[PDB]
Amino acid sequence: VYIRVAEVTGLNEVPEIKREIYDGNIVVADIAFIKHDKLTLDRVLKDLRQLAEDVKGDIVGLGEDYVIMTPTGIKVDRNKIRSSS
Amino acid sequence: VYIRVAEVTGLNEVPEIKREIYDGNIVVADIAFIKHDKLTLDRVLKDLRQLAEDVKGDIVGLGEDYVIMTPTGIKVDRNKIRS
Repeated sequence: VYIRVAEVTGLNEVPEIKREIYDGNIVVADIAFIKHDKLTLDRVLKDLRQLAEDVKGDIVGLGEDYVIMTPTGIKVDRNKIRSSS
Repeated sequence: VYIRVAEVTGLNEVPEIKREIYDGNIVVADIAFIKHDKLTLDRVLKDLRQLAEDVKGDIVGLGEDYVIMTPTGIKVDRNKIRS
């Protein structure tokens, strides 16, 4: 397993993200660039959500600008680590 | 293996980050809180870099606000997926 970072600027990064997930790797995708091209953003996120369903993987937003995508059998624990105090 | 996000406000989240890494889990740490308090940042980073070395995991910046930390056996491929 490795983690790879994607700089998502349009629909042309989706096929390589799919390939990494199918390879059992984790992708953290930067969507900052297309946050204001909502049509393009919606299509990408539709594709990446369908991918997660197709592989029984997970997909979780990370702040405003990133999405974390995991392959089969790797989940995101949604309870954050916070101050012990 | 799972991934867990950490909200790193100070020195008090480092013990739990270490526990997750030792356990074989991945941590994505949001360091935006302490990014501009460079002494605190260097203390936290020294601790997390030492942990990465110790377990032969990895640690790499994700843009400005985040650090991705990986356990033994898991690397971060620094070549990005780009157009």
